[PDB]
Amino acid sequence: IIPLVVIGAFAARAAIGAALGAGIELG
Amino acid sequence: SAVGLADRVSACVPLVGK
Amino acid sequence: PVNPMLGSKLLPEEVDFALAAPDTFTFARGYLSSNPRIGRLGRGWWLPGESMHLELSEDACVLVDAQGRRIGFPALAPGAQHYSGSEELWLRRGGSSGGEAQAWRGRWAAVPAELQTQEGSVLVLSGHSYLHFQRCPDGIWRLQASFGRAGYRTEFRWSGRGLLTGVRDSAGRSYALVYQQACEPSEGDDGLRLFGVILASHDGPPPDYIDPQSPGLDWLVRYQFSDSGDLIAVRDRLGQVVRVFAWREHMLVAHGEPGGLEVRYEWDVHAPHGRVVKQIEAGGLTRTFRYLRDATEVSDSLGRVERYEFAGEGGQRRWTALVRADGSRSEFDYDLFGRLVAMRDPLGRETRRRRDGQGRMLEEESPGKARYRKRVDEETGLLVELEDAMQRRWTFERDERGNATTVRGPAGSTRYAYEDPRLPDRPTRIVDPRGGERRLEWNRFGLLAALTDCSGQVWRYDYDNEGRLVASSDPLGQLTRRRYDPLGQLIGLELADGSALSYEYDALGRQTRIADAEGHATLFSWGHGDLLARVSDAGGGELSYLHDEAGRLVALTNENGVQAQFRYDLLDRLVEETGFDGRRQRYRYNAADELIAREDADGRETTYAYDRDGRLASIRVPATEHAPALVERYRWLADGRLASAGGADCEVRYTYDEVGNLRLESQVHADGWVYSVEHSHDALGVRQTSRYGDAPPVAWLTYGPGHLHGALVGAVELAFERDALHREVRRDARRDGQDDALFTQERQHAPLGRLQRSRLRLAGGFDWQRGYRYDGLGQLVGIDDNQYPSVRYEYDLGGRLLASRRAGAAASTYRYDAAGNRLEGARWAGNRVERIAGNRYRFDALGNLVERIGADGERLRLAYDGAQRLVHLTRDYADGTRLEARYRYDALSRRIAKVVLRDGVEQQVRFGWDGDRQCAEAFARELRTTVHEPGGFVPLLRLEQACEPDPPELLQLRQAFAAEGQPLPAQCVPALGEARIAFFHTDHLGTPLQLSDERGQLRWQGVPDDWRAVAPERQPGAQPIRFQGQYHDEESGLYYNRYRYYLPEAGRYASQDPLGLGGGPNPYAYALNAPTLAYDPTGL
Repeated sequence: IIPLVVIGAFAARAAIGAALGAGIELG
Repeated sequence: SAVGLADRVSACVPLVGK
Repeated sequence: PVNPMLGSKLLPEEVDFALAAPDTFTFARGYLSSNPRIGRLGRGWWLPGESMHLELSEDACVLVDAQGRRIGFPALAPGAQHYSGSEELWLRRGGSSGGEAQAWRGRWAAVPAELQTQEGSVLVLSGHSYLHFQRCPDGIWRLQASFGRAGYRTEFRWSGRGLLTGVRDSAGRSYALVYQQACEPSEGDDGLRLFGVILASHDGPPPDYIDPQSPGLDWLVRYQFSDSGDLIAVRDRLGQVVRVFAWREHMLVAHGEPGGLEVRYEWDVHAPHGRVVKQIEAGGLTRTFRYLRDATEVSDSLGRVERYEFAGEGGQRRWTALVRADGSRSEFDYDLFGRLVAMRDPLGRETRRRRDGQGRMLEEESPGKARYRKRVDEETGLLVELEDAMQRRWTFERDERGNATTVRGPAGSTRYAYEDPRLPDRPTRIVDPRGGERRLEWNRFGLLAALTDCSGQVWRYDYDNEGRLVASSDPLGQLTRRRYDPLGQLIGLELADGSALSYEYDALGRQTRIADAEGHATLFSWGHGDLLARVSDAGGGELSYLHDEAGRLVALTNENGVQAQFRYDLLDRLVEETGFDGRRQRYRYNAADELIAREDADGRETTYAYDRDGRLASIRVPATEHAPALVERYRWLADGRLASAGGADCEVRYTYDEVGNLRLESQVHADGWVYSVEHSHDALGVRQTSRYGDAPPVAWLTYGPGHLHGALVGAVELAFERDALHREVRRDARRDGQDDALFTQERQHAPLGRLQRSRLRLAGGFDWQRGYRYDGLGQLVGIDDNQYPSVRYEYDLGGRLLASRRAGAAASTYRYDAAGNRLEGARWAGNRVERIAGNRYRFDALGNLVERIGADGERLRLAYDGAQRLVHLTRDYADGTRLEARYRYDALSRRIAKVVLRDGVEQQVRFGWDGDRQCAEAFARELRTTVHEPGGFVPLLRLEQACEPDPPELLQLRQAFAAEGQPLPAQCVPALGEARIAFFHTDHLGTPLQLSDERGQLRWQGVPDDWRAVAPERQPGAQPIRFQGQYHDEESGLYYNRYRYYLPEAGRYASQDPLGLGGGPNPYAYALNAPTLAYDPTGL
């Protein structure tokens, strides 16, 4: 997709796997 | 077959709605 | 939900609380209307302790299920066993029939020895959990403990009147249950109801007496009851009500939550045998149920009617067929035990399940005849042998407790050790097939406390009293802390670099805000349930979502206020999609919900075909004005791996080894040119050697789980040094015959893996020191460089690059609209930027760029096929000079050739590929091989070989070996010259900025640029790699990504994203409009 190597706002595993809103809309 | 046969089928499936 | 076969209302188990433990004690409650037993939550509810009931008589044994289903067995003599094939339940009573007592073996070895000789004890084995029922002095069998095969016991404590007063889970916590008189006693009901559960203590014995009215208690859950004893409210760990129920004669007629969900029910008769006749959902669908002799028709508020068909009576009734809203009919077949053995989709494809023995299943057969055998031990009932569709077998060896000590797969054997006395099922030592050994440590909650990898680096984890992760330590000692509210929701995430995230939730537990320490946050608005309604980012942009009664997204509004429409058929399948620019696509499906046709905005229809397993088999791309109709055929292996991808111009064949690793990938072009990439793998499926066509083989030196520490190409050896996090910190290159290293590249990393400093020292004297600066968001806000001018970056609140200020130069300011479209110098509705950088852009009906006119008069025409792939372009310069280029692609949309016609002279360049990475550029008299770093698109080194066209007999030999899927022998290689090796020296993003030869000198140097990735140069063919995965086309000036073409002068792609809305709201945006932070390697 669009990997953000430096930015950890959304590409970081901790920052994206801990978001319930973004982790529940996937399916 | 006759051993451990319930008198009613489980309601797990199918399910409709919420 | 409502079970149309029976007409009853079922509420599946809802976990009120589940504190972490080796065997977590989940306090799950469920409701079934047909259940007539009046429990501690009213009629129809089941709770822990009162879920499963056991009755033993002199003539029969009855095991009442959680749902109240009476499973009948013959008389259970002491020591006897009973198996329920239909229910997969094992019952064994303790004691002996009179003979010599023997220790229980097989599936009964996990029970304690004292329980085996107790005549008044019965063990129930439901799956992997053992239930201990003990007969009490009043003659009622009630659950005493629920232990697994590892011995984690969940004691249940009963008192007088048969009340479950206390529960002690496997982690030592003590739970106290409080009962109060809620209604007057009647027949079959004493009136006592469970008014809540108290976490009495976390360790040690529970207090002897607990006063329910005493303040300061820890109420994990609380319940409210009406005057009739029906459960009307459920309260969370706090005082907040989270569930509300309404009852008519002890029948659930309305359930929901405060806000969010509200469902009402209507019954033909208010009794346990009554059936739901109408299910009204607030803001959703109202369903009406009509019950026939052997079918149930479920009408809908949208007019859809679904028919559920069933056969049999009593407990043997099974759901046999399903006729959907459009008449599609799915059928199910059952064996004599009621287990599912066949399943036919609406197209007629049948999935079989052959069962044998007491394991209930041994083989499943796909419609494409793909068998997944699964052998289970006859005595212990545990998995022993597993075989997939390619006849690859996994063999499990187990110890006395059923723990898989060794797992023997197609690639070596993995060995497990269980050396923790407290937790005999947690592995404390894992040895991979390659031989690397990992060590694990566990705490009293059964959670991972320390992980030591193969290299000896230790990851540590910390938990609170309730088993929630609150601190993580990496091998470098960087802490990642977490904060939780009493409800257990994550409200704070402090990262290793000091950046802290804070989360907010509504009453329903849905996430509503994600904020940083800076202050700017993203807001979430929700509609009904988990249906997102609005997302507002830090920059003020909003994505509004509109849903219909069926919960289907019918409109999407982007930041510019432009709507994208969606339409659906009776099966909730997208049949029409209008984009933000008016591009309308229509879809067609067969009976099995498979996309078989897709009409696009220009009226051209693409038809799809599938094999028996549902995988894509062929795509019939329609003919366009500049390309003929083409058929792309795909063939798959039984396990789902791609075997071939045929097209009109290329035939890609994939060959796999006995393990499934991609061993050979051969690409045979239509004109006979063959390019093959061969790999060798270790026991972990990590590439060890790679041969890219006729280039010299590349040997990868890896340790542990594939961490690269060396590379060998020809006479050149690369060496990598890594830190405790296995991040590269030093890189060397040495050539045989030279004492000194060709270059040394040292790197320093920020706590979150961000590159902080880098220093490159070539042997020729080129010194490149680069220092990186980041802000609180992790955005690169500055680069200190001694070879190139230092640059300072500015970003808006939305994360887009606003300006870049090189030292001693004018700033390059960029302006965007709401949606993220660059504005030269209001908005671009439809996301089609028709004027930027002094150029006029013209798009076709499908959004592809078909015309670019510059200020000087330069004209660039683009032509596409029916797959939206650029197949022909014409470029006219201001000097009245023309240029024509044609491109060829394989079935995977990878550009395999480039034919550029200029002044009547035709030059052809062929490209070889290694998966998604382009690794060859076959010119007329030169083969240029690019080797990328493993597992990424960062170029590592380049190989150049002088070559000549292959003789006709050699081409036939190459095609022969390609057909059989075997690599060409090294003795038949052509007369290629000695390979010249050059090394890529990339920046933080993997964009090559320098190119060094075998003597440490510089061959190519590129000045960094914001959107072009490199300042324009006279000869872009000397080094065509820009960004990651982009190839600079010299003839047109476009950057070829994997799937699309990128406009360097516009900072956007020339065509819409093939993924559509899946890629993002803007189909043309590149790298989130932050080319200094992100990249698109596959162009998606």
